[PDB]
Amino acid sequence: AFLHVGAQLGTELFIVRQLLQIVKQKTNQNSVDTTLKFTLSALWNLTDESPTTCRHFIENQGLELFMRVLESFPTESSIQQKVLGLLNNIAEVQELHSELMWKDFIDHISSLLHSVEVEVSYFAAGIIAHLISRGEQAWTLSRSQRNSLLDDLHSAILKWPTPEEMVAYRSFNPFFPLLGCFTTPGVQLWAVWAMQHVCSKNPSRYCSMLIEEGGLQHLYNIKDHEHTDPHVQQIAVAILDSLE
Amino acid sequence: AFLHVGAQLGTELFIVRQLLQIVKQKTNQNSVDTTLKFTLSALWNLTDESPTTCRHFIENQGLELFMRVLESFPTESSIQQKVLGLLNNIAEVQELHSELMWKDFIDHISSLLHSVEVEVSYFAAGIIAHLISRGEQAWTLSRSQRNSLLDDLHSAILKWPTPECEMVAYRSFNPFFPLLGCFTTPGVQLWAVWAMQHVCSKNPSRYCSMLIEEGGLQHLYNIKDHEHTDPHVQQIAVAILDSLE
Repeated sequence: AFLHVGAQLGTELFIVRQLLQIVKQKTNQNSVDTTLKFTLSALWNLTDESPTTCRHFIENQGLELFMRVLESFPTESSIQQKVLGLLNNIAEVQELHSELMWKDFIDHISSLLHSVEVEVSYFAAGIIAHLISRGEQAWTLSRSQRNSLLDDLHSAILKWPTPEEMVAYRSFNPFFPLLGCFTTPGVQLWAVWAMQHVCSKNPSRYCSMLIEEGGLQHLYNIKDHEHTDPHVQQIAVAILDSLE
Repeated sequence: AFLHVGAQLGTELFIVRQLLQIVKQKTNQNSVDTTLKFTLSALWNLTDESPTTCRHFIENQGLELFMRVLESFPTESSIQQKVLGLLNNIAEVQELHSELMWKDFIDHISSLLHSVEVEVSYFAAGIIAHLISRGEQAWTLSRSQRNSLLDDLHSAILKWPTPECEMVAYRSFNPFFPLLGCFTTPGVQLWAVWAMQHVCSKNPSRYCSMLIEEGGLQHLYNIKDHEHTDPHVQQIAVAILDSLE
């Protein structure tokens, strides 16, 4: 039995709010312990593929909280990894785009994009890639930082070493729009790089998911677009032969 | 995205643990408040249709804490309802039957069967019915208490008024089906039929098609024609029936 019809959504939003309260406590106590880490995990997991949870996170000031956990633990890469990963889930949500065009937010993650901890930088790139993908007038912040950041995104991915599981997906669908941003080649480079990674270390799961969800057509579409960035085109042909 | 493949149940259980911590901090503060009531609803729904969460609850000192919650809030009817509804979910899981063979627990439940609030005693009766439905042999506690509790379960169901709103939700009637066959234990069949009639009449659009799809018509018809059956269980059975037939 349960409380009433529909009570499940109410208690998921309640759980989100209590987890955020724990995060706030821990940050206040400067206490990097196992339950803070598990709270960041649980939050990150609940935002997975749930626009509703991501909306709630925002509405309970979670973005300001996570800016503060980033400022209070600048040496804890596992922590920033969970923080930015959840924020990557949020940047995946189109109606939430305006919420992230905060100056201190974008500044902090443009800082973290240049970490050499790929575990950390991958999700900062995710955030920036999704954001820039929304187009020009959608960008309500400094036009010059948009133009800077897309180049830096491209450059920082190129420096990535091949990691030793950074991330897991149930679907590639949030990637496919990125794959078509020829105007902005770092967005694609992040997408194809992410795909190459997850396909390369758990192919049984991920190559299948990719094919079933119609990825081949998109990759291959980059292929015959004769005027694409050569870094992107190279990664995409690697991914294609992986299947083909 | 998420952390690694198949990493969701570690977080579910971490959540049950943290909700229990909230319960014990609110209890020590003697602080009936909206956070505590939300926390008890969250625990209730999480145990819904999942013997793993029930097990993790009992594993993390869940039911001693719920005992103390009952004891610290003797008049709070909504608290008691949420406590007892979780405990009813736990009473449905057969592997976990042994861990509810506890005098203090059974005493708490038998008392709350006589609440003047049917929202409370309904779940007390659910716990009692699932518990005594499992045969005399699985009752590691007293048999005198068992007999007296069947007599009281039956008598109390008949004192119940029609509730105002729907008191509870169910995704499935399957837990009830085994109780309807317990012809030897009329109170258990009585609770099961009363609960079906209640949800069916409060919310027929939801529960009538559900009850017909999961094969309830047959358990009900079996009650209808079985030669020796309790009158009241039979009355409620054919009422449920002719509200379709």
